[PDB]
Amino acid sequence: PEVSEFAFRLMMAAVIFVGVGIMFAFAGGHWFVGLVVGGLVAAFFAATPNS
Amino acid sequence: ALLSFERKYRVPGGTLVGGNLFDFWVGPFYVGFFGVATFFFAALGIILIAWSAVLQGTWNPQLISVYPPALEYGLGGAPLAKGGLWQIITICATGAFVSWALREVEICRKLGIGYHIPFAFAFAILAYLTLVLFRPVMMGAWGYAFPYGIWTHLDWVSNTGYTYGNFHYNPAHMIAISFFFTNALALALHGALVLSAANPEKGKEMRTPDHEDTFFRDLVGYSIGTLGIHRLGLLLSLSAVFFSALCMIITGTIWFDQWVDWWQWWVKLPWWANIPGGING
Amino acid sequence: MSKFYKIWMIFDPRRVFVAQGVFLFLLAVMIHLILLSTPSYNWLEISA
Amino acid sequence: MSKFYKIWMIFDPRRVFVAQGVFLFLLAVMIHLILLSTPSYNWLEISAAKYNRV
Amino acid sequence: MSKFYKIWMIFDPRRVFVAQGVFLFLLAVMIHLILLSTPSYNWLEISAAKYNRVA
Amino acid sequence: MSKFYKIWMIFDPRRVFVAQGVFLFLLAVMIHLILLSTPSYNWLEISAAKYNRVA
Amino acid sequence: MSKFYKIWMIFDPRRVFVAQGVFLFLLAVMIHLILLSTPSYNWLEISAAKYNRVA
Amino acid sequence: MSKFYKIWMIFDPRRVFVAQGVFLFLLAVMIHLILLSTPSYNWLEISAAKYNRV
Amino acid sequence: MVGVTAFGNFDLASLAIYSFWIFLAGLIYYLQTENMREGYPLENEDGTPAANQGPFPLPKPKTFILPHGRGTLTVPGPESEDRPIALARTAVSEGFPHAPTGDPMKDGVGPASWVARRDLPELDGHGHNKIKPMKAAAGFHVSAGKNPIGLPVRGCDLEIAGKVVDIWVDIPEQMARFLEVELKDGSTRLLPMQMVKVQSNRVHVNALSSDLFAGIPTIKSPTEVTLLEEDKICGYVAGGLMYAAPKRKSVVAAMLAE
Amino acid sequence: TNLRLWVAFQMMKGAGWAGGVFFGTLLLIGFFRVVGRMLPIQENQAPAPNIT
Amino acid sequence: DLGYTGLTDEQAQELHSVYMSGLWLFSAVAIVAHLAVYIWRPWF
Amino acid sequence: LGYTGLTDEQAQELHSVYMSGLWLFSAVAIVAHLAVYIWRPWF
Amino acid sequence: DLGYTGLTDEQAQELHSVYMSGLWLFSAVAIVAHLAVYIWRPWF
Amino acid sequence: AEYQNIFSQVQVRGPADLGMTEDVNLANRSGVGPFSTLLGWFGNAQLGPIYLGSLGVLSLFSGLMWFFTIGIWFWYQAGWNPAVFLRDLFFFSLEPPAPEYGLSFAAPLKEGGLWLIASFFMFVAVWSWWGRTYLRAQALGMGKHTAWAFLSAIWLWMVLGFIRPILMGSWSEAVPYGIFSHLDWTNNFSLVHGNLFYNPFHGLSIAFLYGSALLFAMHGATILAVSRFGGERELEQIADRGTAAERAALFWRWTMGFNATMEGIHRWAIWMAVLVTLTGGIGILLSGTVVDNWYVWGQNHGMAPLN
Ligand code: BCL
Ligand SMILES: COC(C)(C)C/C=C/C(C)=C/C=C/C(C)=C/C=C/C(C)=C/C=C/C=C(C)/C=C/C=C(\C)CC/C=C(\C)CCC=C(C)C
Ligand SMILES: COC(C)(C)C/C=C/C(C)=C/C=C/C(C)=C/C=C/C(C)=C/C=C/C=C(C)/C=C/C=C(\C)CC/C=C(\C)CCC=C(C)C
Ligand SMILES: COC(C)(C)C/C=C/C(C)=C/C=C/C(C)=C/C=C/C(C)=C/C=C/C=C(C)/C=C/C=C(\C)CC/C=C(\C)CCC=C(C)C
Ligand SMILES: COC(C)(C)C/C=C/C(C)=C/C=C/C(C)=C/C=C/C(C)=C/C=C/C=C(C)/C=C/C=C(\C)CC/C=C(\C)CCC=C(C)C
Ligand SMILES: COC(C)(C)C/C=C/C(C)=C/C=C/C(C)=C/C=C/C(C)=C/C=C/C=C(C)/C=C/C=C(\C)CC/C=C(\C)CCC=C(C)C
Ligand SMILES: COC(C)(C)C/C=C/C(C)=C/C=C/C(C)=C/C=C/C(C)=C/C=C\C=C(C)\C=C\C=C(/C)CC/C=C(\C)CCC=C(C)C
Ligand SMILES: COC(C)(C)C/C=C/C(C)=C/C=C\C(C)=C\C=C\C(C)=C\C=C\C=C(C)\C=C\C=C(/C)CC/C=C(\C)CCC=C(C)C
Ligand SMILES: [Fe+2]
Repeated sequence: PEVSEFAFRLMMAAVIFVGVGIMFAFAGGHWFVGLVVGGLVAAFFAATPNS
Repeated sequence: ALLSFERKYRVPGGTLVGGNLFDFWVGPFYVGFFGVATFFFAALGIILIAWSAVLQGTWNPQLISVYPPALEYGLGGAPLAKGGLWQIITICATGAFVSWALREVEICRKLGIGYHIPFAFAFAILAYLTLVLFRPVMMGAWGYAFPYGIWTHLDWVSNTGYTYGNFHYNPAHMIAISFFFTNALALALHGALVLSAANPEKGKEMRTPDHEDTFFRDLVGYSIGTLGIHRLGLLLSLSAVFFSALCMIITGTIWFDQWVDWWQWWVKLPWWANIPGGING
Repeated sequence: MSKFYKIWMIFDPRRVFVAQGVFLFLLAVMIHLILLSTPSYNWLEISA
Repeated sequence: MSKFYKIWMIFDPRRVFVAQGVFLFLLAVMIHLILLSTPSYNWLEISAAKYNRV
Repeated sequence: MSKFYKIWMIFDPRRVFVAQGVFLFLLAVMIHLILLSTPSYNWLEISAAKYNRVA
Repeated sequence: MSKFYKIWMIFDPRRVFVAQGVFLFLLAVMIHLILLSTPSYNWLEISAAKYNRVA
Repeated sequence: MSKFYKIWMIFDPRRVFVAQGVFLFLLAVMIHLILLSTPSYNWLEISAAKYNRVA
Repeated sequence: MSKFYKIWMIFDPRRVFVAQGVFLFLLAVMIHLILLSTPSYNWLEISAAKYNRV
Repeated sequence: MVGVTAFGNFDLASLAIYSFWIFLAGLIYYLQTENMREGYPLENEDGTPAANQGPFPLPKPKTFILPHGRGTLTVPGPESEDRPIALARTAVSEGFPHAPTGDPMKDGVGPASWVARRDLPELDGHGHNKIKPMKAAAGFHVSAGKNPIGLPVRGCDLEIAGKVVDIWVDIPEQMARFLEVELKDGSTRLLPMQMVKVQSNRVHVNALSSDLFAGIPTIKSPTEVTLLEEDKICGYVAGGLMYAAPKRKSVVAAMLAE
Repeated sequence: TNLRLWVAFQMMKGAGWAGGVFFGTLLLIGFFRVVGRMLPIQENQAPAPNIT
Repeated sequence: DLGYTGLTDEQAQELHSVYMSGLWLFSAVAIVAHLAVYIWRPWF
Repeated sequence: LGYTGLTDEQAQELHSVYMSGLWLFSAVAIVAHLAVYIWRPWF
Repeated sequence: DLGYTGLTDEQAQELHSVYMSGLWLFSAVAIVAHLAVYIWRPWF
Repeated sequence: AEYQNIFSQVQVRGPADLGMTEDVNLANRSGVGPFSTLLGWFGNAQLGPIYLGSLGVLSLFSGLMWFFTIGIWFWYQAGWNPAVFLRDLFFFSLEPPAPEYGLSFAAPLKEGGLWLIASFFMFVAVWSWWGRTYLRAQALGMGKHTAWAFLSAIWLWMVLGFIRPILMGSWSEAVPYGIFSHLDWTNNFSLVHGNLFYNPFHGLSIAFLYGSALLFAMHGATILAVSRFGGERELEQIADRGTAAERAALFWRWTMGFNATMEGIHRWAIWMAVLVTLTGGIGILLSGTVVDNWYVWGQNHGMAPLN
């Protein structure tokens, strides 16, 4: 109940990764397209924690 | 039996179980509650291996093999002569390992150092429990575990590896092998660098950490630092084990065909699955 | 056996009682599993 | 034999009883598992064949 | 063989007794397991055949 | 050869005796295990054939 | 020839003796294992064939 | 030829002797092992054929 | 040489594998002796050499020529504690814990122990002080993460005992080593960066309680810290983990409390 | 302050910790048993890796 | 009077009597359980 | 000679109590061995 | 009088005398145990 | 749930460290590159400078030409198709000549001749780099431990690609230049030689490869555990033993009975990793040249149940 900014940033990135991955796996014809787009956005989101 | 500086650190406390009941040293070893469990499980495990050699009918240490129960017994008990001993040894081995890790925890608290060492050891145990417990339970047979033999647990590796064709194509395996190779590369570099800085050319002064960073910056243009390399050593080893545990827990549970067949998904991507030329088509 | 009480001046009582509780439970678990291992004495199977 | 009490002048009773407790229980578990392994003296197996539990 | 007591001037009594205890137990366990391996001198197998416990 | 006692002016008796103790035990074990390996000189198997233990 | 004693001015007597003790034992173990491996000179087996220990 | 003693002003006698001793032994092991490998010059088998040991 | 056996099954592969066992046995001996250059010869629990020294003999001494003219260090050598150990034997038989005679954190025994290192600051390759405050450091600044300066310092008892004022930086490695925590009395103590957890709004020091913050050993010079002062500070704080357990409010601390 | 309860409480304390650890271990074993049953292991399963 | 735990002789006697009483109670119940099983399924 | 700090009398009391436990343990073992030998001899 | 262990000669003699008595007791039990085995199953 | 020192919780960025200047020709040394915050969380953030001398140039030129030659063959195998190039990147391979040609250099350029050219570039590249490690240590006056630790790696590398093919009298025994090919070469190596697991020297290398992971996990965790006492500065602990060195000594002394020093642990570290390839080179060298089947060799040496 005392998550830091980095802890919350990672948790949202995992949620974003799963969410966006499913989004572009449906949109694209392959699951890899979701993995790439979901991974890149989550990595970009988790690498920029506001502080 | 004490080092020239050991006395001032030998104080009570830090025990997880037993208090001062087992808080004593046998020679250099610290006993603790979990060391008593360690010695019992270690001694019992060793004897049953020796007794298993009697039942097997061989005394050559390399031919000694404690095979797990056959696939027909599933995940139940087995006769001691045909699998039951392996289950007792595995329970003894599991008890000995976890007691050893928890004994290290007591030594950590007594010395006031971090719990990185028992946490590092716990990764090995979960790697061990993956092969003997987690993977066989998912596959529903103790026979999928490996025998407790020097050269028969290699037969298990070779047989399990070739069940899925060339096991090199396991993607989690490739990650772990790169980590194992990287860790050994880092250890050789790290060990050699400090010795070079501490045992330099004859007559020259003992070098400083700056020479260590200067050497590797003149070599590969980047020095990770004394703190970084030990962080790197810990993470490289744990990642290698974590992916090795992962590689087996997905094999025979999520993937069942040859691992080379898995890699065709990349070739069969929609935008180049049908382009002529190259290796695949 | 009239001086076995003196063992409590050797080993701390509360520490032993906790350890003995662990030992008795694990020993009870040990024997029950061995009985289940044998095809007979396996009460969970012979009933059904 | 009457001087064997001097073993405690050398060995602390706390460590010995811990060492002895482990040793005896290790020894006791060792022998029971040896008997169970052999087809004879496996008293669980002996009664099953004697009373047709199969 | 009269001055063998001087071994205790060289060897610590505590360490030897622990070493001797471990040595004797492991030596005794080794010899018993050697006998059990051979079909003869495996007294567990001997009594089974002598009193016909195989059936 | 009367100056062989001088070996103790060079060799620490404590380390030699432990090394000698381990060496003698391992050497004694090794010769016994070599003898137990051969079909002959395995006194366990010799008695079995002599007294018809294997039947 | 006579001046060979000066080797101890160069070589540490303790280092040589330990190295020599290990060398002699390992060399002796090696040659004995060579003789045991050959069908001849395996004195255990040739005596067994001499008195017909196994037939 | 007569000034070969000078070479000890360049080489440390201890390291040369240790290196020489190891090399001589390892070379001696190698040749004695090579001779055993060939059916000829295997003096153990040579005597066996001569005296009809087998 | 496929199948060429000198005798029995012994062949070139068999030659190599045994020759390695000899090499590995020799190598393990060599490695172990090198490890015996520190802490040896062994001593009894009183301070006299023990009757047991181990199967591996001590190595021939080697000399380390220290940098910056600090002298030489020959090991194995006569090593002394050079400090009174305030510990009391709890049993005449060896292999038993020594209980502290007084306050262990102040007496520097147990987890709070420290070594009589050279009472000089540690130098870089250029002869300057390796560890300096960021204020006296030339150009150093916080580059990433939460800046701990100005944050309240909360002890293991969940009570604020001061605030961070300055950061000490290892100039070659360019990483922070100490936090200079100013207490309520106006003096500033040093806290190792490894023993603090800079949270979003506070510096949580799980090692020490609020009342124990004043007890941290102080530095003789505000601009530099010697090796001896580092050990006393690092020892004291890390000794707080076991010696401030009654004062810690954590759930796991209560479960592991006596 | 009852001595009989105090001794029984200690032994129950140890038995509870051993019980929780043993029950926790069974939970992991049961979890992997459930997951293996859910996954299509029985439909296609590997042969014996070691000689029975 | 070794005093390794600090308990007086009287406390050791009282604790041992408590411990033995529980031991015989535990032994008695185990004997009943063994009788029950041997009646249900003898192992000899 | 002193290693554990026990006096000669304390050792004698300690040994006597220990020996009492040993013979009690041995007696149950002898009873157990007779019971097993009667039920199924191993000689 | 090397005295590596710190024992005096009198202490060594008393320790050895008790140690040999324990050894002869251990040897005596072994000799009986070997007689029992040799009678029941000679290995020569 | 406290600070485990795995990642730095704060970064400080001072001026770039230009390094020591014992005997290093500063003309051949480059300038300081960027500062990486991402790298700063784990280790140092500064990249560069890097020394580039004569052996540095030879290492790069041969290293680039080795990398370039594999790439051109990778493009030719792709038909110069960028889409095919990325699709079959791991499945590309610069195979060595066919077994018929033996050690002869008469192989056609597209049938093994190109591999000889690429292999030559790698050979020069690696050996020139080994001297570079040697000379960089000599320039700063340090020990040659890296040079000989590297030579252990070269021994296995020489054996796989150069020495063993010569003894087998065929370039076909060498290693193809590809991601999946040199994996397939590895698998085909064991199968041809009869379960390379039963190679005693391969087993030893796995022992030291496992041990290197074991020792670095042990050593890395130990120093991070005693990093709260400034134990990461291992060179000062060797010079002046602090409390971290003593606790690190005592933890392993109370755990497994024996310990090491702050300097002697790194002797274990270097020898644990060196034997990985040292025993590896002998293990591969014997295969085929001395043992054509390890499992049959294992049977005759009491490692397998049969025989
Ligand atoms: C089916 C496959 C076979 C098998 C076949 C082989 C073969 C074949 C070999 C090994 C080898 C190895 N095997 Mg095996 N192996 C199998 C099963 C296993 C298992 C297991 C759990 O099953 C394990 C743990 C191992 C483990 C190992 C390693 C211990 C060892 C390699 C050391 C190393 O670092 O090599 C990798 C490191 C190198 C080759 C050194 C490289 C050094 C050079 C100088 C680097 C140059 C860099 C170059 C220029 C690129 C630069 C790039 C730029 C920097 C960007 N094997 C099975 C039985 N294994 C090797 C060995 O030595 O065996 C004895 C070997 O040749
Ligand atoms: C494979 O090859 C095979 C095995 C087939 C053949 C074997 C070949 C080989 C290599 C054989 C090698 C044999 C060797 C080297 C044998 C050597 C044996 C020796 C030298 C044995 C020595 C025995 C000595 C003993 C047991 C001495 C014991 C001493 C005491 C009991 C007294 C100790 C007490 C003392 C000294 C008191 C100290 C005194 C004072 C004043 C303080
Ligand atoms: C492929 O291999 C095969 C087998 C096929 C063929 C082999 C080929 C090869 C490569 C063969 C190589 C042969 C070589 C190089 C042989 C070299 C032989 C030499 C040079 C031998 C020298 C021997 C010298 C000895 C043993 C000297 C001993 C000296 C002493 C014992 C006295 C030393 C003592 C001293 C100096 C006292 C110190 C004095 C003072 C004043 C301090
Ligand atoms: C290999 O394994 C197999 C299974 C094949 C065979 C196993 C063999 C072996 C080695 C077995 C080992 C057996 C051993 C060593 C058994 C030891 C048993 C002992 C000595 C148990 C002691 C029990 C003592 C107890 C439970 C004492 C309890 C005392 C109290 C609770 C305090 C008194 C308070 C009372 C009675 C009031 C309690 C309060 C309430 C509210 C009921
Ligand atoms: C290969 O494996 C097989 C099994 C086939 C063959 C194995 C054979 C072997 C190696 C067998 C080994 C046998 C041995 C050596 C057995 C050892 C037996 C002994 C010596 C047992 C000792 C028992 C002693 C007991 C249980 C003592 C109990 C004492 C007490 C309960 C009282 C303790 C309390 C005291 C002293 C309080 C005193 C305090 C004050 C203050 C006066
Ligand atoms: C694989 O090879 C096989 C197994 C087939 C053949 C085996 C071969 C080999 C290598 C066999 C080896 C046999 C050996 C070395 C046997 C040695 C046995 C010995 C020497 C045993 C020693 C027994 C001594 C005993 C039990 C002494 C007991 C003493 C006491 C209980 C009293 C202790 C109390 C004391 C000393 C009081 C202290 C005094 C004062 C004043 C404080
Ligand atoms: C678009 O991309 C461009 C074209 C710009 C650049 C890209 C290049 C690419 C994609 C490069 C890819 C490289 C890869 C995949 C390299 C993989 C290498 C691997 C996995 C190597 C593994 C093992 C190799 C070994 C062991 C090689 C050993 C070689 C030697 C020991 C040298 C042997 C020396 C010989 C044969 C000399 C013969 C010549 C003469 C004159 C005697
Ligand atoms: C002549 O002998 C009789 C009367 C038995 C003749 C009988 C013959 C026949 C036909 C017998 C029938 C069957 C057989 C073969 C019986 C065999 C029985 C055997 C082999 C019995 C062996 C008993 C051994 C015992 C009770 C050994 C006890 C030894 C200990 C508990 C070791 C204690 C030593 C310690 C703790 C040393 C510790 C010292 C230090 C310093 C740590
Ligand atoms: Fe390090």
